[PDB]
Amino acid sequence: MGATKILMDSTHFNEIRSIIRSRSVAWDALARSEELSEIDASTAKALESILVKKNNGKTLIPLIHLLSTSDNEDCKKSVQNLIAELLSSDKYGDDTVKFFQEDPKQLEQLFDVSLKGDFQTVLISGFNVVSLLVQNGLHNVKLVEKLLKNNNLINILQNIEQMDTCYVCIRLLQELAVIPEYRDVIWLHEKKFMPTLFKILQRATDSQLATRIVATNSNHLGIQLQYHSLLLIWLLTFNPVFANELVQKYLSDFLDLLKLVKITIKEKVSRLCISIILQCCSTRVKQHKKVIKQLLLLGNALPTVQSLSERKYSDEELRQDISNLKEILENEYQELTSFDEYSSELKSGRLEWSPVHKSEKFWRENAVRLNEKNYELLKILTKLLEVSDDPQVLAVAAHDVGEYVRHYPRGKRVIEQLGGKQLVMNHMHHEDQQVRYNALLAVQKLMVHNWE
Repeated sequence: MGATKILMDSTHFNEIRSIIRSRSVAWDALARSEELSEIDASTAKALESILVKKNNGKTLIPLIHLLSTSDNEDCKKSVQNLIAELLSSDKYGDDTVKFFQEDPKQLEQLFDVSLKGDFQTVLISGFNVVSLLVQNGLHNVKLVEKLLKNNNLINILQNIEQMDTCYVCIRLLQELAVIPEYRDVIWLHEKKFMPTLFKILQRATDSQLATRIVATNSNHLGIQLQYHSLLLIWLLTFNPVFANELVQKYLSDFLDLLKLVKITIKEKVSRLCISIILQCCSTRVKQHKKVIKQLLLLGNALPTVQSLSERKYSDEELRQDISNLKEILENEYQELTSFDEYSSELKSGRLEWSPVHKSEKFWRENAVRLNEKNYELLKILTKLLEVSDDPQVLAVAAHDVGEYVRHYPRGKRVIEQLGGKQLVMNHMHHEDQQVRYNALLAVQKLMVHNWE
């Protein structure tokens, strides 16, 4: 119905909250320096009393007075805790936000130091800021426009050796960027802190169950951090422009993103780990059919990506899309027009292993059409073969010679236009293992074919 209650999870984000709630300083004298009021003096000190359960609102007027009075450092976050807890009281409700949201000015005087100053300052500050910003009876957009640019807040999102700060910075963001209004705009402002995520995940390169320094690690924080990070990163992207850009921005950084589940996974990772690449290939945006090529070329996990599929998982919500992934991922590579692409790259003069060609059963299916073509540009590939420096080109020369294994001997005589056996022999003396493995196959082809 009204304002919700969020983030009852953490300890770091929850430790100072208890640090302040559990105790309370007597404000009876705190109106002596006039930090508090003198006429409306029965409420500021009345905190722990009004916290109790007994028999909207009944004090909406005076509070603004001391709100305005609040123009100094320390008590800011104790009162922030007070506001947070009291607004987390259903009996006293939160409908007074519909009165605040006329033109909230309580925020501004709390802002130009919030997101800045000491750590715990911003930590305590952010909660009500966001939890009311989410309320939309009035433009919160300019409010977040102020809240975005800062100096220390960037540090609060930069502390990566210590993970306490960015944690909340981004959990509250997750609860924040749900609505497109703020989603898009804030994305228009943070296009440099992705490295945040990058470390938040790249750490797993070396890991062990009973190691590292964490107490009560991931009951609610340890990898709840990763949960946040990933869920936000994908969540926000649903504007087609977003992923459309980011993909070209950081292809490689999200290339190994596939590795996210290559070895290790836990409960909640499943649905998400690749559910973004889902969006990275969806049929609703530009380059939705253009880049994943290289993803596959450098990945090759595709067989093991399938191998991820069969091992049944408890949840229905993930079998459909995981299947969708492979099916679409097969209906283009097997459809990767072979001689079209082959002759294209050949006439290009620049080449990579291009392992499509070696995967050749469907390519030999019409190799007779290559005999038609008679591959005289392969006579040119001979010229390419005398002198070589690219390992890919050099080795694929042998591979290209060798595919005759599934091809009729009617190619044997056109080969007989070739046949100086010392050529591929001297090449055999080129023993570089990386090529030598299939150089064995090459030099071997002639004689077993004689068997063939």
